[PDB]
Amino acid sequence: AKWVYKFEEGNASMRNLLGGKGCNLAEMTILGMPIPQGFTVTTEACTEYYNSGKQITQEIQDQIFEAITWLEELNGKKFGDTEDPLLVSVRSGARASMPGMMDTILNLGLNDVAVEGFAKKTGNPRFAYDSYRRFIQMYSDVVMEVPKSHFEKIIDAMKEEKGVHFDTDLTADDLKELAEKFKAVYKEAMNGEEFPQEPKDQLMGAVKAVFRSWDNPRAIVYRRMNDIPGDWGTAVNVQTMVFGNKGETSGTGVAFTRNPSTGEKGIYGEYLINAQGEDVVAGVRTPQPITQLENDMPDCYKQFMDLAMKLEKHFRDMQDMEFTIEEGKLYFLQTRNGKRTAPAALQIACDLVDEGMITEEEAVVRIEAKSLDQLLHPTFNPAALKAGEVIGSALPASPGAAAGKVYFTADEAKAAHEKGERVILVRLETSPEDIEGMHAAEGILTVRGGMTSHAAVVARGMGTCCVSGCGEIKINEEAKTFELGGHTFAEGDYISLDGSTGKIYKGDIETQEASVSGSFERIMVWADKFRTLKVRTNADTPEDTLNAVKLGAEGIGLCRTEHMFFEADRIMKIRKMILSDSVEAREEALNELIPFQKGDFKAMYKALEGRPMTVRYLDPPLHEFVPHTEEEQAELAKNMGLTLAEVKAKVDELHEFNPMMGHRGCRLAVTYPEIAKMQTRAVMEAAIEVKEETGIDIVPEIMIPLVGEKKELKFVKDVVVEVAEQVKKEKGSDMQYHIGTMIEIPRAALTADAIAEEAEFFSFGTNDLTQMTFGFSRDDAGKFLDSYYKAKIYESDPFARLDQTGVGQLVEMAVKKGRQTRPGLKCGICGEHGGDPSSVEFCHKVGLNYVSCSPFRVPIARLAAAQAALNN
Amino acid sequence: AKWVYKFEEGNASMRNLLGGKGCNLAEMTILGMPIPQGFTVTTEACTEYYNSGKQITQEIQDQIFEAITWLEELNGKKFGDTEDPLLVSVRSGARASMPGMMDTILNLGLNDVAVEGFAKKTGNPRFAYDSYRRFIQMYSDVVMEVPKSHFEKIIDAMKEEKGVHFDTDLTADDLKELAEKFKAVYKEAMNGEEFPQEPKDQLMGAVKAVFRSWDNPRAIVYRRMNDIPGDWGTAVNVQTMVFGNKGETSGTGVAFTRNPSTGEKGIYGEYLINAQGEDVVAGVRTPQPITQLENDMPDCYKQFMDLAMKLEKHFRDMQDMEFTIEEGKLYFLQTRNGKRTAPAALQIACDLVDEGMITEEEAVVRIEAKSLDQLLHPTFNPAALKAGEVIGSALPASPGAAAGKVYFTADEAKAAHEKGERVILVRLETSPEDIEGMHAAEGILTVRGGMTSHAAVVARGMGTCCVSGCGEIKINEEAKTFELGGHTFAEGDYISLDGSTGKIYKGDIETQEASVSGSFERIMVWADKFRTLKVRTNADTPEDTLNAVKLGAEGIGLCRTEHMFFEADRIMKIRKMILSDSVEAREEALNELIPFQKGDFKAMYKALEGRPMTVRYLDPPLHEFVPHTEEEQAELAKNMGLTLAEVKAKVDELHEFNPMMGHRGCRLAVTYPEIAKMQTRAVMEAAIEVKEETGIDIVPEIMIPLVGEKKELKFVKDVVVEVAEQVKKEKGSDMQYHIGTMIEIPRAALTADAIAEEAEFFSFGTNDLTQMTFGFSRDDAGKFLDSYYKAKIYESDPFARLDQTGVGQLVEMAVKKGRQTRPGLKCGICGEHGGDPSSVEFCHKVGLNYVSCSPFRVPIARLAAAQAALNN
Ligand SMILES: [N+]
Ligand SMILES: [N+]
Repeated sequence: AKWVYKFEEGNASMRNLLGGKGCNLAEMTILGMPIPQGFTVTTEACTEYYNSGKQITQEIQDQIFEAITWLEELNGKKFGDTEDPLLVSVRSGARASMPGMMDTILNLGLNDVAVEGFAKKTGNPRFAYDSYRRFIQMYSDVVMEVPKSHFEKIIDAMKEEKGVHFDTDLTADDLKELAEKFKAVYKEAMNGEEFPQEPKDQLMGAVKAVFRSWDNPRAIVYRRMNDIPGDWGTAVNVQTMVFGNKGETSGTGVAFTRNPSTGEKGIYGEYLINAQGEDVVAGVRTPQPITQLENDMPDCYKQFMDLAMKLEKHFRDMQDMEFTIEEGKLYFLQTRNGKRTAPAALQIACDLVDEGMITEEEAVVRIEAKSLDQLLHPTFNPAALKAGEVIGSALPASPGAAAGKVYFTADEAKAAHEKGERVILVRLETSPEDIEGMHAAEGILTVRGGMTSHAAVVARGMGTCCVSGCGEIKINEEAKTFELGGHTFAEGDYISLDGSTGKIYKGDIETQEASVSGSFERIMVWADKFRTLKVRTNADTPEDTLNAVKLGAEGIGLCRTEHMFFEADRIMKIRKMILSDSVEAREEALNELIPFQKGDFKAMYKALEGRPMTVRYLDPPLHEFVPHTEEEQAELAKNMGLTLAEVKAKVDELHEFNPMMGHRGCRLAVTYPEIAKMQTRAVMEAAIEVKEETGIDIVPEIMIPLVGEKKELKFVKDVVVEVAEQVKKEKGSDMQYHIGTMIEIPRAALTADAIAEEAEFFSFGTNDLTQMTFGFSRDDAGKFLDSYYKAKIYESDPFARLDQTGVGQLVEMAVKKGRQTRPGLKCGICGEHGGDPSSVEFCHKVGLNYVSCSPFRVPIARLAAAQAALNN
Repeated sequence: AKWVYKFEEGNASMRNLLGGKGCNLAEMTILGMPIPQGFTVTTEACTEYYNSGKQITQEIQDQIFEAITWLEELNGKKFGDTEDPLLVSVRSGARASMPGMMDTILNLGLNDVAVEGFAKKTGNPRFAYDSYRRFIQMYSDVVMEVPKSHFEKIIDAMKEEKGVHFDTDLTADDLKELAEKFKAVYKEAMNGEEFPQEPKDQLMGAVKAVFRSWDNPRAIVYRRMNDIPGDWGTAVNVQTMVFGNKGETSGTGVAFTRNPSTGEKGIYGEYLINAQGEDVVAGVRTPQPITQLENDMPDCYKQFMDLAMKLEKHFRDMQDMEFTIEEGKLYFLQTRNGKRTAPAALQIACDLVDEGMITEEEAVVRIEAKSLDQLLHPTFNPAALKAGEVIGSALPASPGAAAGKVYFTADEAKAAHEKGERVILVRLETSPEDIEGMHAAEGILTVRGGMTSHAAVVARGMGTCCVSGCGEIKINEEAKTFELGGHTFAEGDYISLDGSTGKIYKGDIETQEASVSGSFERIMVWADKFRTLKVRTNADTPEDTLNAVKLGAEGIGLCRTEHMFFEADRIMKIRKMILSDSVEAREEALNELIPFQKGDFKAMYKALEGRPMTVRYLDPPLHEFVPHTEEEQAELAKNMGLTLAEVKAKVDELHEFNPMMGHRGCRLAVTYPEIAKMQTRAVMEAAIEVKEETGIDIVPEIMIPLVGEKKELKFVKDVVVEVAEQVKKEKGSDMQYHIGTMIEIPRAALTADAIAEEAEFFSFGTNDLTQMTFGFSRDDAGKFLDSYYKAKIYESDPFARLDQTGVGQLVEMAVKKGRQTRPGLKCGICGEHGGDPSSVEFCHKVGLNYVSCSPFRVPIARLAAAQAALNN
C-alpha cells in the first residue's frame, strides 16, 4: 500500500492515519509556517508491523528510505553522510495526544564518521560532539532501555571531575570523550554489540522501537486510564533537524497560548538558551519563563507570538507549541490543542465564545467531561492553611490541595494507596515508568523540572496537584528520606502541597468541600440548553440530596433503603422479625420500624420539594442483618428469650453459597410480603403528610429490585398497590404513584416487553447487570482483572465503563421491548456507569430518559449528556 | 390643580406622581385585573401640604371627597353610611418602594352606627365587630401613635379570661366588648377626645397622618440608608375594601413569583384563612406556605397562579403580590417588583434572560449595585458549623452567617454596635421603629412572624441574616434574657444564626471568606461588555491585590506606602532620619530603608503580572512617626545617643495645630527631597528587576500627594525624574514611567490645566477633597453630622457618597481643564467614593478613565460602571 506521506500530502482530517502530531505538522506546513520538512510513517504501518509477527515489511522500509531520499534532495545533503550529513528527528504520535508518554530521538544520523563531517561543515566541534552524545543517549534510552541513570552518572562524574558546573561548560574535547563513554555504556549493555553506525539501521531501529513501545506495559495501562483503544496504533514522524544547541543565539522552548492550569489568556511556558528540548523538560538549568525571551531575543519573540496567535486562530483553541531557534531563526516543531485542567477548560471555552471565536455548541463539545471531577476536589480549609507550617515552595505546576504520606518510588506509592493511604510521590523528576504511582497519588512533588516537566504535564492531565522544581529538597532514595527546611522526612510522613501557590507544608493540612466558578455555571447553562437526557442523583439522605440539587440534579434515581434497617436504632426490629416463627410476629416486629422509616422519608420529601425520587425496596438477603459475632448473637438471644444455640441455628439457616444470587430482593418480598407492605406504608404515609404540610405535590416512585419474570413483579406490585390504596383511603388522599423495577437480571431485559406490562418505569441497575452478564462478582474479580488488563483481554474496567458491546445489548433491548408494550415507559440508569461519560452517551443514544449518578458526579453527567445530544 | 386620580386615569409611567403603589394599582386596572376600585391623592398633594404650613388645602380635600363620591356611585353605597356602608383602605406609597415602612389602615368608615348597619347587611355581626376593633386599632396606631402593646394586652386579657386560644375564637359579643375597650384606649390617650365617628374626619385624619409621617425621624433615617430624596413626598391610595376575615372561605396572602432569598423560580410566600393582612405579618397564627392554598382552595389557587404569571410577564420581573380572597372570590390588592437579596437578583436576572423575557442590558440595569456587598459577607466555616451546638431552628427569612452578642431593643443593639460589638437583635417581632438597630445588627432573630413578617422583609432588603418565628424562644424583656432549648441567654451572650437553614447556635461560630456564583460571573461578563470605565483597586499588599484581581480588578489605583515606614522593622530608620540634623544623616538613615521597601515593591509587581499600580508617595506629617510615649521616646533617645529631653523637644517641634493641613505630602518632599528620592529608587529598582526576571513589562505610576500648585508638583517631579533616570542608567533599562498627582486640595482642581502641564495622570483623592471643600474633618464631624441628618440639612453622608452638587463641581472642572492642556490625561478616583454606585456613575459621566475601590467592593464598581454606561 502507501505507508508514508510527506507533510505536504496531509492535513488535520487525516488524523487517524497520520496521528495527531503528523496531521498537525501537515496542517502547519499547509499554512506555510517555518516547519522543517519531513514525513510520516502511518498508523496503518504500525498495524501492518503487528500483523507481520512484529516486523517491518520490505515494502514499508522501501518507502521510508524512499522518503529519506526525498528529504536529501530538498536539503542537498545525504542522510548521515560521512561528509556533510543530514540528521533527523524521529518522533512517535497516535491519533490521540498522550503528553509525557511518547518518544523523541534527536540527531539521528550521527556516527563515528558523520560527526567529524558535521563538525567541519558547521565549523563547530563542540556542537557536533554535544549533538552526538545526546543522540547516543536518547537512542540507548528509547530503542533499548538503558536508564538515563547510567548516562547522567557519567556526565556528572566528568563535570564534577573537571570542576565545571554546567553541561554547557564542557569542551569539544570532553564531549568526544563523553560520547565514547556513552557508546561504551550501550555496548556494556548490548551483550557486546556496538552502537549502530549505519544511518539506515538507526532509522529502522528507532521506527521499530516506536511500534514495539505501543505494547509496553506502561502504554497499555496509561491507555486504559485515558480510554484509548489499542488498535489505533501510532505513527512515526521523521523530520530534518533544527538545533537550539548551536550557540548563544540558539534555543528551544515549549509554550501554551493560554495558561493550562487556570485558563487565563496569555502566553505561558518556558525555554532555555543553547539547549535541546530534553534540557528544558529536565530543569537542571532553571528554565526561563517564556515571557522573558522578549528580553533576550525581541525579534524572534515578536515572530513567535504572531505565529502563536495565528495557530490558536486557525485551530480555534488554546495551543501547546514547541519551537526551536537556530542561530536567530525561528522554527515551529509541533502544535496541538493543549491539555488542561477542568477550571482552565471552562475559562478558556468561555473566553473563546465571548471573543466570537467559537460557538456555545463548540465550547460544550470540546471540554473533557471526565475532567470535571476536579472541580469537586476538596480545597484546603483557609484557616488551617494560614496556621500551617510552610517548609518550602516551588512551581505551582498543577493545581489542587494534596495531603498525604510520602513515598519515593511510583511502586511504593501505589502499593501504599492500595492499602488505603493518601500518598504523596516525591521524586527527583518523574518518567513514563512512574505513571501508575502518579495516578495513585494525591499529589506530586519534585526536585527538578518546570511547568513543562514530565510531572507537570502528566499531572495537569490527571487533574492532580503538583509542585515542581523544589531545589531545596534533598532526597536520599536508599534511606527513603528527604530533607527540606527545618527537617528530614521519612517514608510515610505527612506533607501537604498547594498546587496553586507552590507552597509545601509539614503535616496533613485540613481540607474542606470546594465551591464553583461562573464559567462552570455558564458552561452548565449552555449544556442544559442542548441536553435532552435529564440527570438525577443517587442519594440516600437529605444532605446528599441538597448537594446534588445544588450541582444541577433534577431529582433522585436511586434512594437505597438498607440503612433504614441497619441503623443502631433499627437493626433490632429486623433482627426480631428474622428470628420470629409467625407471619404475625414478623408483621408486629416490622411495624415497629414504621415510625422510623416514615421519618426518614418525610425528611427526604421535605428536602426534595417536589422533585421525584425512585425508592428501591429492600435489596440484600436476611443474613446481612443477623449478627455474625458469637457475642452479638448472644446479646440477641438474650433480648429475645432464645438460647445462643437457637440464634446460631437461624443464622446458619440463612447462610448462602452465593449471596449475590440467593434469597433477596423481589424473591424475599414474595416469601415475606410483610416487608414490602411496611416499606409501602412508610413511603406513602410520609409522602401524603409532606404533601399536606406543603401543598407541594409528590408522585412516589417505588422500585422493586432483582426481578426476572413478569408474574414475579406482579405478585409484589399487587401487595404494594393494596397497601398504597389503603393508606390513601385512611388519609383521604388521591396521590398518584408509580411502581417500577430495576433491570438488573439478564432475564428482565430479555423479557422486558412482558415486564413492562406491570412495570411503570425501568431503572437499569448496571452494576449487577454487568456482574450477571459477565458472570463475575466485582469483589472477587480483582484476582484476574489485572492480569486481563495487562494481557489486553479487556481495555476498560466493566464496572466503571458500560460494556457497550455486550451489556449494552441488554440495556438497548430492554428499552426497545419495554416500549413495545408501554410506549411512554420511563427508563433510567443508576449503576456507577450513570456518572461515566461514554456510558451516558450510550444511554442517550438508546433512548433512556435520564441518568443518575452520585451527587459529586452530577456536573460530569450533565455535560456528558449535552455532548451526547450534540454528537448524535 | 388636579390632586386626585382614579386608578383608571393612571399608568406605570406616572410613578413620580402616583407613587409606585398607585401606578401599579393603575396598571393592573388597565390590565382588567380583579382590583377593587379606588383613587390616588398624588405626591404633589404631599408637597402642597408641606407648602401650606402642614395642612390640607381646601381644594385638595374637596377633590378627595369628590372621588369618594365617585366611589360611592360605583358601589351603590355611601361612605361610612349608618345603614349599608362603603368602607375603604387607605395606604401610603412613594415613588420608591420602602417595604416594611409605609402605612395601611383597613376598614376606614366604621363607627358606632355604621358597624350595626354593616352587621345587618352582611348578616354577620362577628365579622362586623371584628372589622371595627381592627380599624380602631390600626387608626390609633397609624394616625396617633398609641402602641399595639396597649391593644394586644387587652385582646390577650380577654381571650385568656375567656379561656379561648385564638383571636378567631371571639364571639360577636366579645368583639363589641373589645372595640369599646379599644375606643377607651384611644380616648385614654387623646386627652379625653373620642375616636372620630365621622367617616370624613377619619379619612382626612388618615390622609394627614400619611403626609405627616413622611417627616417622622424613622422615615428620615431609613431614606438616608436607602438613598431616597425627601422632596419626593408620598402619595395616598384609597380603595374600596375586600375582606379576608369574612369567614372560612376567605383569606389573605402575600407571595413572590420567585424566591427573594435564593432567586429560585416558583411561587413563594404565605397566607391565612379568615384574616386580614395584619394577621399574616404578625404570625400569632402560624402562616401557611403559599403552595398549601392549592390544597384548601384549588380553584382560587389556579386563578391566582395564572394572574401571578401574567403579572411577572407584563412587568417583565419577579413580582411581590398581595391578594385577598373574599368568600371564594379572588382579589389582587398590590404588585411591585419584589425586593430581593443579591444572589436572588443575579439568579433571577439570569433566568429571565435565558427564558427570553429580558435582554442582557435589562438584566444589568435592574440589579441594585450596592447590594452586591452581600456576596462577600463571610459564610460559616463548615467544620465549625457541624461542630456547633444547635439550640433551636425556625424560618430562614433572610440568608447569611450572623454571629454576635444579643440585645433586646433596637437602641441597645445600635449603641452596642457603635462601641464596636457584633450584635444580634432578638425580639418578639420588629417594627419601623427598630430600623436603626436592625441596620446595626449582624443578624436578626424573632419569636413570631414568617417570610413576610416585618423582620423578614426589611432584612432581605438590607441583605442581613434573619431567622424568624422561633416560637421555642422565651424573651424576658425586663430582665433582658431569653430561654431557648438548653438554657437562658443574657444580654451580651454570643449566639449565631444561619439565615439559609434557619438554625440557631450557642456561641460565636467561626466564619470564613465567601466564594462566588456563576450567575455572578455571568452578570459580570455582561457588565464588562457594557462598561467603559476600567476598575482598579485600593490595595497595599500582595494578598489584597490577588483578592481584587480575582473579583475583576484590572490593577491598582492606590497603593499607600505609609506601612513601609511604620512597620516594626522600618520605624527606627525613619525615626532616625527625623531626629537627625544633617541632610547627609537624613539620607543615610533613609537609605537603610531601601532594601526593605524595594522588597515590598517587588512582591507587589510579582503579584501584579503587568497590571498598573498607582504608588502614592509619603502622605502624613513627621509627627506621625515619632514616639508619643515618654517610654518609647526614652528608648529612642537611648538608641540614638540623645537625652530624653532632646527627643521630646523634636517631638514637640513637629507637633501641629491641624495635622490635616500641616507640613506633609508634597510640602514634605519639598523640604526633604531625600524622602522622594528614596521612594523612587525603591520603586524603580523593584520594577526593573521584576521586569528582568519575568520579561513582563511594567510602567510605574508615581503619584505625589497633596499638591495645590503647578511649580510645587514640578519641584518634586524633577527630583523623582532625576533619580528614576539614574536608576535606569545604572541598570541599563529603558523602562517607561509616569509621574502624576492626587487632586485632593481644591486649588489643584481650580488650576488643573496648569497642574496638567507637569502631571501625567490625576487621581481624585475625594476623601480629602471632600474634607477641604466642606471644611470639616471626618473624625470630628460626628458631633454634628447626626444632628444634620435628623434636621434633613444633609440627606447623605458626604464621606460615603460623592457630593455631586459641590465637590462634584471640582472633580468635573479638574478633568475638563486638565484635558485642555493634556488631552490624553488619564483620570481616576480612589477616595471611598470609588466603591459607591452613584459616585461611580458621576465619574463615568464626567469622563474619568477608571475608578478604584477596596478589593471586596470591586464587583459593586464593575456593575455600577456598566450601569452608568447604559444609563447615559
Ligand atoms: N441488586
Ligand atoms: N491626603
